[PDB]
Amino acid sequence: AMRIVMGSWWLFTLIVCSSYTANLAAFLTPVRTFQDLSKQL
Amino acid sequence: SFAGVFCILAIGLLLACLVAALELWWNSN
Repeated sequence: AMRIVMGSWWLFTLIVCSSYTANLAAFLTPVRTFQDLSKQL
Repeated sequence: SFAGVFCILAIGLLLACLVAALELWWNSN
């Protein structure tokens, strides 16, 4: 009955734990320049 | 970003307060 309600709180915790793990591992793509016109910057 | 943990935790303890306030009052009932 009310067993379920507080267990519905440990949801959004893990939602955010999904979310930060989802996000910043993408953003890792420190030199990316291989030519003269590349290495201008 | 990283201190949302306790922002969920203390609200969960707030959810832990109401059913205890009704349970020990039912023991008083």
